[PDB]
Amino acid sequence: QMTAGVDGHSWALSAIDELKVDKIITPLNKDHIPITDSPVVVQQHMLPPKKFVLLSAQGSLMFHKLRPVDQLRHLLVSNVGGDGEEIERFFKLHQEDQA
Amino acid sequence: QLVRSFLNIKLPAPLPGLQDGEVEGHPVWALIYYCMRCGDLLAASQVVNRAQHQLGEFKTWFQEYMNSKDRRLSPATENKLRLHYRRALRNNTDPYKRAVYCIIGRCDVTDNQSEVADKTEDYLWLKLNQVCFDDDGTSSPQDR
Amino acid sequence: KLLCEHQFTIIVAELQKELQEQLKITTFKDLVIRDKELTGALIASLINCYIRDNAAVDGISLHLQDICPLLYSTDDAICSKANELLQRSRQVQNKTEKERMLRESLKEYQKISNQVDLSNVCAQYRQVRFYEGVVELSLTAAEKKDPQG
Amino acid sequence: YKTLRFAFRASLKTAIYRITTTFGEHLNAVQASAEHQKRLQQFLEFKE
Amino acid sequence: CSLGLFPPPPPRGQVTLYEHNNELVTGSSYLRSEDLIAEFAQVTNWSSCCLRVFAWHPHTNKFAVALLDDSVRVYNASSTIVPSLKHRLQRNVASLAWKPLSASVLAVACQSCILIWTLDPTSLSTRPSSGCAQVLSHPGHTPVTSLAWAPSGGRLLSASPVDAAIRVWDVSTETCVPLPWFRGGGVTNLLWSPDGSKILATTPSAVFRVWEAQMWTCERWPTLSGRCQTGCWSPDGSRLLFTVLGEPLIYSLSFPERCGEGKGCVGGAKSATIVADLSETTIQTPDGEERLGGEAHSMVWDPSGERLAVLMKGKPRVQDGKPVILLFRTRNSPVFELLPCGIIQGEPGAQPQLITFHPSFNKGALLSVGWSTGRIAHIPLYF
Amino acid sequence: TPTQPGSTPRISTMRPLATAYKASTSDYQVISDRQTPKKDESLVSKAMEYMFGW
Amino acid sequence: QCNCMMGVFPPISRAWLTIDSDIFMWNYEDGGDLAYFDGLSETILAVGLVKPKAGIFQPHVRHLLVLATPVDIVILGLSYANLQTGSGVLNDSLSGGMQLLPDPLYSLPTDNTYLLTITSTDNGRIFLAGKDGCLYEVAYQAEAGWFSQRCRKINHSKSSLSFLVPSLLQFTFSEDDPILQIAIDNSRNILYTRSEKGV
Amino acid sequence: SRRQPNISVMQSPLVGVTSTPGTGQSMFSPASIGQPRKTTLSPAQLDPFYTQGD
Repeated sequence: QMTAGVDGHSWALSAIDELKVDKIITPLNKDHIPITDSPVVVQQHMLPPKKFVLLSAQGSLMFHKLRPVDQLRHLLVSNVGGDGEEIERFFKLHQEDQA
Repeated sequence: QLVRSFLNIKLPAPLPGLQDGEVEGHPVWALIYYCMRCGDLLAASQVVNRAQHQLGEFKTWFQEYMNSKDRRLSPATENKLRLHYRRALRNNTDPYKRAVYCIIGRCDVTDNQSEVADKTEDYLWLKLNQVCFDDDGTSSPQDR
Repeated sequence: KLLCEHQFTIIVAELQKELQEQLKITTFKDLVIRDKELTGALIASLINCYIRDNAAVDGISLHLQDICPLLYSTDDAICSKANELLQRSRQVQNKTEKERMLRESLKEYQKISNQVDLSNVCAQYRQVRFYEGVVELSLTAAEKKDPQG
Repeated sequence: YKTLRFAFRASLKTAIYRITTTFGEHLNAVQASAEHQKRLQQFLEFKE
Repeated sequence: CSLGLFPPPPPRGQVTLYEHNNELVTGSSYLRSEDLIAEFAQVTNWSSCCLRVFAWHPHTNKFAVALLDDSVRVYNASSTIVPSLKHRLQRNVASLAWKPLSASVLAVACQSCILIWTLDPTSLSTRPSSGCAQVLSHPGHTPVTSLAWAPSGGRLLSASPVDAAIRVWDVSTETCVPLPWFRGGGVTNLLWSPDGSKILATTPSAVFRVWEAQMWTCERWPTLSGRCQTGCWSPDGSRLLFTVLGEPLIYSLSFPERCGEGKGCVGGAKSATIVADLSETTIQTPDGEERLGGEAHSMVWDPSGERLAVLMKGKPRVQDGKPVILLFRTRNSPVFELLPCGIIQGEPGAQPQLITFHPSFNKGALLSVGWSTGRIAHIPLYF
Repeated sequence: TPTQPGSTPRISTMRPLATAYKASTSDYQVISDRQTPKKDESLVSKAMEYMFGW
Repeated sequence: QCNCMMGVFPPISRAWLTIDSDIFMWNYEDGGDLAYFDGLSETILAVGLVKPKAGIFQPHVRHLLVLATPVDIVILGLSYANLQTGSGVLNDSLSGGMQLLPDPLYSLPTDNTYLLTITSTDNGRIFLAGKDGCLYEVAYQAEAGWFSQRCRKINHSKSSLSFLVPSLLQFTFSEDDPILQIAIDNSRNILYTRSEKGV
Repeated sequence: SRRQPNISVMQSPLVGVTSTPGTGQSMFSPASIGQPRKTTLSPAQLDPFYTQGD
């Protein structure tokens, strides 16, 4: 959960279009591919941070949903390296294999 | 069409270092050189018209060279070509792009173009196109 | 990717039909872990398009090596060049040119001679009357089987 | 059929003129005899 | 387009010298048979003008001029010698047409015949012999008002308002082939399209007829208020411009190409479009209101299809009923447009009597204007 | 309470979104409409051009 | 003076604004390609972008714009400048400057039913929300069929036998519940609506 | 000296037409590996602890 301040009443709010990766459903794996899509931690290489736009009376407010990889990229920058306790918290949040 | 067919025999693979690209599947400077080596400046002019968008001012210099009786640029363009070649083409990765300039601009008599001229007729033909008879003192003696 | 770029459906139609149906039932992990004959036959079909439709194999033989960090993908490409020159020698009518391209085809087989079907190559030399390469390659195919005496 | 011989002389000059009016100065690159080139110029210059 | 979009006419005493950058640069100088010719001649006052017809040669810097004495003169940029053509049958000259794909052949329309002059292109004698003048005529095809060669040089057409059949001539076999239709009037003017696939034929009546040069078919255009006065084809032959006497309107009619087999039909769209209005407007000038508008008496297009010249005639309420030259910039693809360029003006007291473009001018276009002073001007348009 | 913005000078960047395209293309394939001089298609005018021909 | 509506259309890289009778559009990522349309004389009540049915329009008409007023429902064609059919160019934005056609491709009267939302399916069926609790559709085609107009409006809330019910029994037991929203499921071919009173 | 050329068009390829009236192979549908609790329950079955039905 997160909040942010917005200048002026939200005259509009939208996503921007999804890139989706085609599921290569063949005569072999057709019973073995989920009809549903995988969660972002599974697709955060092939798919960018999911893009959004809000409009107020002041203009556009452009932003993205951050992936676990963009959250890691933020922590590697906030700790200025590959170590620091926030990266050691990220490994305890996602678990060591997914981190 | 003869020269483009001869290139399927003497260049059966693309050489890494040739410049300014291709026409019909064959390198522009090789197509120009072997059309000139078989005397057909009209066949060479077809390549120079086909590849105009890469060749630029070389089309205008080739058309100056085509409209004198004696295969000559004016001293007001031959020495442009000498001042271009000595800055951009002497130490180039395309030896056809060297040889065609060494001919048309009568320059680097000190180079035999031997990455193109393997033989005594091609040595004679190269140096005979490089001949002057004329005491134009604007020419430096190292090109003369 | 290279098979997609060289118009795929052509190269797959050159295959033996037993492989054309195997290609539909092998999974990517079978093709990566277990197979060798579908991948070798797809390379051989890509090269047979070049040899039949008369591009020079040298450029595709080199592209097949950049895409490999270090692997076998070399002696099949040399054998393919040796074969390109041999199949061109059959159409070539200048005798000088035919003996030249045979004294080039021979030098490609003389690299890889431990791994050559010498029966087929020396029968394919008989089919061009190149008995010279039948003496030479058959010695270069004994010489390297016993390099110790 | 009595005047058809004047039609043949008229059509032949229009046929040569048609080709000189579509190729123009590109005809100077065409390999031909020196008397034929000297006539081809007279069909470029409109002298016939 | 409309006259309320033109730039002002040049100030009273200046002459238009040339077009450059799309602007017109100025300076201080550079019935009986006879009344029936005067009703249908291309010249705005054929009965009092010194100059009855002008025609360029279709490839060279040679031109022919018919005069009030029924001479035809020939001028050439490489000759100070000017041939004077006068036959015993040469009377009330109405039209001139040079043969394409020939250095040496000129057709002349007369009150009693057509004259085909042969002129030796190297040996231009001051008065060529009356043997160098082949005579063509047919009982009832008199007077001849207009002449039109096919672009391929092998056929000639002739018009007469008395005769309900266009006459096709082979000048080489000396044959005559009438194209008779079933009532309406005779023929006033004739215009080939540049492809040589189509022909416009106008009449004294509120009807024109377009024809096909392959199967010699005819397509009829009868929903007009007045006569079709003049017109011009586009350089591709895909469009025909025309004007109607009593209407201040430039119409356009399209003809798509024969992407299909097996029928001779002329093939126009089912109607025309209106593209320019010539109604009675004002324009503001440093010299006050000028008033413009009237009826389009002649129209001529450049070989390049980028300049249309229109010889408007004012009504006797607008500039005393003087004729005026309008210049339009044209576009033919993807859309057909008429943009204004400006107003072409001559010597103070001259009136434009005839207009035509040069067929082979390697620097944009060149407009020949014949003036009531008897002067000819040649106004280049650089593009 | 918020503060209001101010203005006084004016310029221009905005264009028309609809281009004034001078071709009646509503029907795409056939062209031209209710108006203008027209082609002699009818059977009555063609029967006239066999019997009388005005 | 009287009305303002502002929104986004992601699949064209443009935002939009209306002021009374008029509509304006610009790129939401920079403020660029700002352009407007004046071809009206009545207040805009709803706006919608549409993905067109294939084969009914020309290949430059990649999208349609739909507008609705108190009186009419206007349909315009959207297109893009100078996107030539080459190769060897990367994916860098819909900067081929956007253009409307000046010709209304269709128009269709409201019934006097005010419209408050417009949307479409991935197969180009255009749906509209009426103040009278109604879903509507634009049942458009290309040709003029002998018993089928080129374009027409249809209502999906007013059952086909409703003309047999005296309107005195409607104007005594009905009270406007405006459809304020339509949502569409192109993944299952389902359509949903939501009203003011939350039906 | 006339080196046996194709005259203008002469070719005779042994692979011409060939044709194949039909072909096929066994469909790969294994009942998993390690068979946890064994492979079949409520279809016509193969491997329950109830090895009966007919």
